[PDB]
Amino acid sequence: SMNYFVGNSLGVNLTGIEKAIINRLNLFKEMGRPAQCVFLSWNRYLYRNAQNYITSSDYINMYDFFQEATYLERNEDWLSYWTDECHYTLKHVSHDFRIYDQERFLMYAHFQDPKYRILDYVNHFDSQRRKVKRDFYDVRGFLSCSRILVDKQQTLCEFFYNPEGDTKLEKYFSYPEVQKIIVYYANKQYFFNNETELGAFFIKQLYQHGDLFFSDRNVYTAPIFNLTPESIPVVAVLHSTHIKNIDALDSSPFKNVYKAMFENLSRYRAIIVSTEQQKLDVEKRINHTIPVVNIPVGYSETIDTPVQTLDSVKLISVARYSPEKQLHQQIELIKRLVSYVPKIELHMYGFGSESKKLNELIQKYGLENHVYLRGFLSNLDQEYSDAYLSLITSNMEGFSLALLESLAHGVPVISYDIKYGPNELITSDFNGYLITKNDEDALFDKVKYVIDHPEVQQRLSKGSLAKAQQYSKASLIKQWDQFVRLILEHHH
Amino acid sequence: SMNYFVGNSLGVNLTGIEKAIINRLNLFKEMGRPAQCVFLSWNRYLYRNAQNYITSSDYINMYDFFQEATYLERNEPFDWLSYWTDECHYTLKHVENSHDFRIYDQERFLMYAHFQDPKYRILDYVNHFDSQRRKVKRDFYDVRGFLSCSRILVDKQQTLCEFFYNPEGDTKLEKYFSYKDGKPEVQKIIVYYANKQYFFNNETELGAFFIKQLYQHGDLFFSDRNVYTAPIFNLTPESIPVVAVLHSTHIKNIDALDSSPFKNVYKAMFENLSRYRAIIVSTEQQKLDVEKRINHTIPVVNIPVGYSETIDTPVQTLSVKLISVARYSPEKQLHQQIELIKRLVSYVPKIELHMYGFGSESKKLNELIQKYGLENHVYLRGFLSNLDQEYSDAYLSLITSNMEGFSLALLESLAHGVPVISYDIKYGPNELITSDFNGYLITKNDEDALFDKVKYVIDHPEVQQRLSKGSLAKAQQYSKASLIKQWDQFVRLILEHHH
Repeated sequence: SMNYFVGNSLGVNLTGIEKAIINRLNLFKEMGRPAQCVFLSWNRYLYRNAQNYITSSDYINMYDFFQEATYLERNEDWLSYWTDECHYTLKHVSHDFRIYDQERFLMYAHFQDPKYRILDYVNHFDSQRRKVKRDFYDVRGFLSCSRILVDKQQTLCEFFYNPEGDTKLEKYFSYPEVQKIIVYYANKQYFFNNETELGAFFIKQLYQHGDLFFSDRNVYTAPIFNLTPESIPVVAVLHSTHIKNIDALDSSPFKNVYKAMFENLSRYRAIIVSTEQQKLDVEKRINHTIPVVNIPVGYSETIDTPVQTLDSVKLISVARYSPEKQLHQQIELIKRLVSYVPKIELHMYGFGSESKKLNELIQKYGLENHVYLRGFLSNLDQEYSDAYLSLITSNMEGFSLALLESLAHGVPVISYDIKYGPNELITSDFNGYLITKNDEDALFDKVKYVIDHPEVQQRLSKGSLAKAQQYSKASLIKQWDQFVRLILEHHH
Repeated sequence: SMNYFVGNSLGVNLTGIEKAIINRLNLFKEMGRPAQCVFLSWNRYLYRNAQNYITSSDYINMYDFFQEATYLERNEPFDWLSYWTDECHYTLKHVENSHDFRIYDQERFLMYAHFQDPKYRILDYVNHFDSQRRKVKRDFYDVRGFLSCSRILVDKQQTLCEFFYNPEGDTKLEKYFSYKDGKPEVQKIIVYYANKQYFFNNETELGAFFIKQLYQHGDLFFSDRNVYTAPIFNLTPESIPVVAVLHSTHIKNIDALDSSPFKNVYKAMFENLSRYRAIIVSTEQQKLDVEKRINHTIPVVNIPVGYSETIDTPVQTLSVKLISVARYSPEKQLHQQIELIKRLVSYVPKIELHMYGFGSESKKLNELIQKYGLENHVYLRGFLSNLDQEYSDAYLSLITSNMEGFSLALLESLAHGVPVISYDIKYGPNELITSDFNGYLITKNDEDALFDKVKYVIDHPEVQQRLSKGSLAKAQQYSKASLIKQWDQFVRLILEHHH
């Protein structure tokens, strides 16, 4: 029996949902439940993005599936084919080419690498130089889709191929949205009006009695699941706040990405959220129509670096440089503290729009020896060892993997008491303090208190380690194990 | 070594060129030289049209060739209807007054199917529709059973591109179209051949590629549909020998031998004469004209386009029955034959004129017959495929045309012993008529001389008998065996010179 985690794709830079899905996959393998990520969009680069995270046997993409290119890995010279075997002439432009048959312009080629061992696309031209067809190659090397062009380079139809070149899907467009999909599957032909219907057909082919689906990218996956039979069990996963305005719990509309789910609640066996605090809110809002269960979206890995080698007082913030994170407040906090703590430092690890504003605010206060915008760091392990405490000054949060990591490194945290995440991970006077939202005077008081009393910081450090031990991998595994078993048990 | 007779296709009703190519194939087969008809146009009925006349191994069609369907015959019958209902679970709604079906998946309209036969055994096409009932694709089926071509539509069912498949469904050719003067015109052709891709701008270049794939040293090509085949051969190397075959007068204006432009259909051949090893024409008379016109730059040879079978049927069982075997078209001037009977009936009222053929002029000829009171004397017999019983009591054939070509019909009536009086017009009458031997040649449009000569033969049955015997003897010069000998000698000499 398989557990399927249904998102949409994998970007160059993984998103929160994409990381959550791969993480949940790893957890399931570890505990001995089979699991696979399920992807939907056509993405001829998907194998390239999966590479550093997940193996090809750990995912099924919908187009791969019908193109008979699932579980397929990279193929092992185009320029030697076009010259030595085909006798064409190539005039470089980029990593591009014009392919001529003697004097005749035939094709425009585009590669990725300067080794020109990975073909991207090839445009075809008629006798009047009209672009008639574009051939799109998969990073694994096979020809994946040819697009037929009309009028002012408008998409008329597209043909999708298996690696041997057989046509497996056809799409027909009017102005450009799909009006028709043809699929060659199981030795016959299937017809669909749109990609949502194609999605539901895919889900029905995947399912065998006993499997469980999770709906993770709900703006795409809920409409698909809404067209599949109720005998196919699926759980909805919310990775963010469920309503547009968190202060109108009862009346706020559901977020657009969650509408199709919440408007068909009876289709879902349960809803998963990351925090008890969110579970209680969602339960109330939906009048307990279906179960809601809190399962953390990550766990505390075992520590492999030195911990709490203190000496400079190092404050840290691990947060995207975004408005909601209200990072200027921490710069203000440092402006106040530095007169009491001359060797204080604040390191802020993240990225986003607020970079310029924040850096200029540092220049304005002369705090360039005290506050550092560190940018994004892949590995933060070395940064926590001398970290005295973490700061959260956000107006809104989600379950923080970063917070769990720093708590695992013994770094206590002072945070505003906003939904969702801090209440889950912080018990005041245990592993840190929760501060009234936007109360910057109380923030200053607690931060200064922990700095003034290193024995308080040490004790809050021991609480941090204990808080992290509560969210261990094994505790997380056991929550998922019992959830899946109980969901399936009730379905059948 | 193979001889290839390159025409375009075969219709349900064979044209003169198509007949000439099949006749030539049968002579080469009897002779023992390998021969094959070569066809160019995409025609998914071609196997059906060919079945009455040649075998599958007797021809190579260009599209069949690249579709890996050359020499393929008819598949076992397939009941698409049971496939669509029992296996696919579709709903089939018959269209009344048709062999058609609308095909549904529940409430969703998917497909419109057209069958050739009312037994629904020959699927012809299936149209596909999108969610807005737009017709986006047409699947065209070969009569042999396989899906031959899918046509992609745009806008108001205009042809954008076409994909051609082998019988297993692999794409072997692609064609892209742009419109001109309201019609689709090829702008690009892609061909999957020899594990490669080949690119062309038009059907002439594809044809030229196809000729090059067929040729091996020793082979010989005949260009029979020169409006298409000469532009093809002009794109092939002079190492490939080709003979141009003319099937009609070579110039627009027969009365300006030296200076008339060539007919449009022959223009590409005559403008590249050095490409061709020889020209074949049907009559000695045309040979002399063409030789003179091209200043003997390449050999010109006359070989008749068909042959005569000796007749076992009753012959000349002689009412005075005049006959005309002629399409009802203005060039034949059949109204003059009405005028002849109008004059003649006074002198023998037992006369009859039977006119075998069809065409636009039939109304006008009926009017004249009624006008002259000739309804019991002149008959428009329509088309008759077999004429053999009609020849047995025929006194005399008439030709009043202002232009002609070599006539297999006249050859057949001479084999049945029917003598002939004809205007002396090019081409054909001088080939098949020797004055006072099997008939008479009359100055063109001299109706009075026509009257006098016809009356003379009616008045002298012993002359009719003499001319009838000359007709038998004349026809026997065009025997199967004489034609074979001509073809054998020609091919021998052409190959020797080329090599």
